[PDB]
Amino acid sequence: QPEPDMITIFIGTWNMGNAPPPKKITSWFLSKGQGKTRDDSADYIPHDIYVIGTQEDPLSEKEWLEILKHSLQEITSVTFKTVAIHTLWNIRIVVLAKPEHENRISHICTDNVKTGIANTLGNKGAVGVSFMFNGTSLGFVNSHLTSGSEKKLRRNQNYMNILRFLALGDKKLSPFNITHRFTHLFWFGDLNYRVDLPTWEAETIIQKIKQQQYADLLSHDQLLTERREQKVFLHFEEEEITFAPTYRFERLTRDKYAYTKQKATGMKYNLPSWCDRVLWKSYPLVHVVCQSYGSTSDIMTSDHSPVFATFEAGVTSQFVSKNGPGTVDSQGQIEFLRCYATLKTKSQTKFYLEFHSSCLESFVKSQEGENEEGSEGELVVKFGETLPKLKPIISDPEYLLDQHILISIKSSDSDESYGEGCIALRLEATETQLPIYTPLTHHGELTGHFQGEIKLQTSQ
Ligand SMILES: Oc1ccc(CN2CCc3ccccc3C2)cc1
Ligand SMILES: Oc1ccc(CN2CCc3ccccc3C2)cc1
Ligand SMILES: Oc1ccc(CN2CCc3ccccc3C2)cc1
Repeated sequence: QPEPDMITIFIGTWNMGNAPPPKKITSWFLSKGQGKTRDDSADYIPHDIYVIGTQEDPLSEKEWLEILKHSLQEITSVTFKTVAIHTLWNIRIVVLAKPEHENRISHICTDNVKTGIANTLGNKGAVGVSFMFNGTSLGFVNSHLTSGSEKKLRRNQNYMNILRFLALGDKKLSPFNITHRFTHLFWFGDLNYRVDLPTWEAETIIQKIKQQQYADLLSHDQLLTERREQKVFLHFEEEEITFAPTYRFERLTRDKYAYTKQKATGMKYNLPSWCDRVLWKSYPLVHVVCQSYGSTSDIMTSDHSPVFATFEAGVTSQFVSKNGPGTVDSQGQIEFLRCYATLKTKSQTKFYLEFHSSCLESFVKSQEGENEEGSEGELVVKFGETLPKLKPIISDPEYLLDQHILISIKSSDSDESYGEGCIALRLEATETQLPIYTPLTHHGELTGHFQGEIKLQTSQ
């Protein structure tokens, strides 16, 4: 059996509204309903990996796993294997995979983050799973963020707490948060961002939904506007939304949105909103294509409709050579020329770089850069030609061109990262000086840039 170079991944997010599901939920896993839906001709073709995120989930783990497995069994005639299940309060993540992948999956990690403080600690937060699939690292986050139209800034703070504190992936990547640890990271959930229009416009909104005219509503979606203004989810992608708002429905139908203020809502309006979302972030120049993004129309036990998204995702093979793993391949090298960082810092410490990659035996520390004052105030940290020559473990171009180098710029005084980024080795040419670039972030916010030239030598 050849190792795959692509897999398909199903992502589901459903806020179940504390109610048991209906007897049939197969439409969710088939990507059928409204939006970008899956072709009927693919119904019997299993995805490689199913990742199910629930919020307000009233079921036990056993009860939900039996429903999920029996659903997929009916659709595909495949008995899926449980990779991981993790629950925080009523927030849950399940990862299922084809049985043929059991030996391809390793380094399974789970974690959760509880958001907020006192009053605001005890039901919101996130759960996550990571693992390796052959040579590819995969991360998955299911978050239930703070509710309420007037709490977008709290949701943004919940996001930053989750990506700072969720401990997934390779712990050796100590300067890096989850936004840099994975070849592919999927972040989904009841993110709770709302369509920010006046309360008086509720019936106008409903009209627009009935006309399938989502444009004037999406222009006020808080997640899209906060992303455009770089307030949250920096460097994540979302597929275009072409389905109706998934919240807040009257239960047992999808014919009615329940938006008006009630004691049960804390006297808050719930204008129709796209609360339930799937976003992703993949390393540069790795294949990732969204092939469905939509909501079901026939699952009506909750005041939310389930959301689905599916992806093609590039994967690589667990490379063995005569040499690496367990030695270098003197044939291979990575050289850096004319490199500098630009930092948005008022500090004047010296800085050095660390280079982290699973193509290295271990991470490499550079010498200190030369600080220069940027013409518009910034700090320019010059490395020129001084950066180390990296010695990959395998020099075969079929391996090396698929790799990535994580970069952290650290203070010499404190050894704290001021910025993290990633460079693809998927170059247009080898043995050729070529421009490289990454933005640098810390705690998920932009802190600067790294740029220069690279020179990659492979065995070919
Ligand atoms: O080649 C690229 C360059 C920039 C982006 C990031 N995008 C750009 C547009 C946009 C609009 C609204 C909210 C977020 C974003 C983020 C993606 C690909
Ligand atoms: O107020 C200023 C006046 C001159 C410079 C010029 N330097 C020179 C070298 C260099 C190397 C790498 C990146 C940038 C630069 C810019 C910068 C700021
Ligand atoms: O450590 C170095 C890194 C890059 C360069 C080459 N470039 C970088 C950009 C720039 C901008 C403005 C004036 C000059 C330059 C010189 C030189 C030294």
